[PDB]
Amino acid sequence: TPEEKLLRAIFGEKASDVKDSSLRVPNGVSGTVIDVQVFTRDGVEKDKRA
Amino acid sequence: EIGRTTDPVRMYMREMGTVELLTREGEIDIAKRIEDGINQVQCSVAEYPEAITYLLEQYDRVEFVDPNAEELAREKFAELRAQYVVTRDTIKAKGRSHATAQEEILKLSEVFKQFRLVPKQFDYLVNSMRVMMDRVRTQERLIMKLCVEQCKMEVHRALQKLQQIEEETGLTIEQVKDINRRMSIGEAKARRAKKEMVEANLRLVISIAKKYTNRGLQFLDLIQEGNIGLMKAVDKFEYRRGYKFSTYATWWIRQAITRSIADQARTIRIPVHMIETINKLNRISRQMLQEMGREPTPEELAERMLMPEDKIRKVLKIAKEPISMETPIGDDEDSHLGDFIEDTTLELPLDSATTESLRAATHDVLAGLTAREAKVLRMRFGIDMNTDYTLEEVGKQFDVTRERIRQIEAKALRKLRHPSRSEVLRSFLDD
Repeated sequence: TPEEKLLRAIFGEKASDVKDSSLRVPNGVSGTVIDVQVFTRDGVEKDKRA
Repeated sequence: EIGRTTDPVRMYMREMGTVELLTREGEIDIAKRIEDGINQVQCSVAEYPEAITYLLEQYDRVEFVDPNAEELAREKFAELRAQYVVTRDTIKAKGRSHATAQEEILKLSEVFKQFRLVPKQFDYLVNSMRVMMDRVRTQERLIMKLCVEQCKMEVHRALQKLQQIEEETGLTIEQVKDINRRMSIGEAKARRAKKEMVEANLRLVISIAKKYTNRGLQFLDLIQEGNIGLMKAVDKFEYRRGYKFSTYATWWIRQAITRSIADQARTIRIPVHMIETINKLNRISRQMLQEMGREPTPEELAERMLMPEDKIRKVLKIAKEPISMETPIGDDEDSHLGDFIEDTTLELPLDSATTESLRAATHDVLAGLTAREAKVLRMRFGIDMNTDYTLEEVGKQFDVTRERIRQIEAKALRKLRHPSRSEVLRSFLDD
């Protein structure tokens, strides 16, 4: 809506086109991470971690 | 005896059981009678000359290859045109329905029958008769009613319209009625003939259908679609070929059933070709699974189908069918999948309040700015007003100069960038 146009024009926010869908700890839970496991599809390249 | 068997399948089978099969002789008998009816209607159509005129004119207007005569079309129709034209003169020669003119008409029809006509033109010709028949009947039912009820054998007053109808038609009413009723009789014979084969072969339809019934649409839908196919096949069958009827009919029945099961039976309608590809995929997977003794990886499957890997992957993901909103997800049949699904369209009361606050704050900050600067910024971004007016419109309204508006905006940005004024707007920083 127009007011964000005005705001970005004032402050020059690029406003990139991508969301934040990360995994986070459920509220209240508090612990230690003991291991991590990664499963990749056959065609996809493997990351450094994997 | 009917035990109120409400099952529609039982009613269908009970109704179809009465008609008994007959083979190798009837099919020839009924086919002969169908062809006889069609020949009768074609002959009687050829009898009517104005239909021939109209068809020839329509041919001339428009302007299809390989006619079954027991620039090819134009040169073959040139002599037919000449014959028809020279036959018109003989009809004018000393006899309206003279035996010689009738013989010429007969030979013209004999030559004409040797050609092939597109069925749509044949229907057009039939309706060209139906329209005038209905017109003449409608304009005269009132005169017949009046002569029957009042005269019992005005008269000359009503005779004017009857004479006008003859003048418009330009032909004897009696022959028109003869040809029309002959149309009706021939068509009736043809129709009543085809019913017999159709009612005879319903069992064939049943067998072919039940071969496909394994959990598709439903039994009766398959049966009815097959019956459509059977009607088509009865239309297309020729005994002259000398083959058994079933051999021909089965292809049309399978085609109809399979085409319907492709079109319907899915909520999201996959086109036909994709259905064929998925069926190939499944037929290959079974055989390849039993050969290797396990499930085939998509790469090996792609190798066998001679298709690129991505295509196979796309088909695999497209294949799946939607899941019912009432599936019981809880072990106890109390909670259903439907209660578990969230609405996405709604916004949050938090964000609504935030938007309202933002609008108020922007209005407060803008009000503190210079009047012309404030109205310019409103006019440019469409703030508070229904639409945003472009640079040219603002220039022609306030001050023609284009670059002056650019300088106004530059100064407004400079002012609102001053840290004093912007303090509250920073709170809308993360967004």
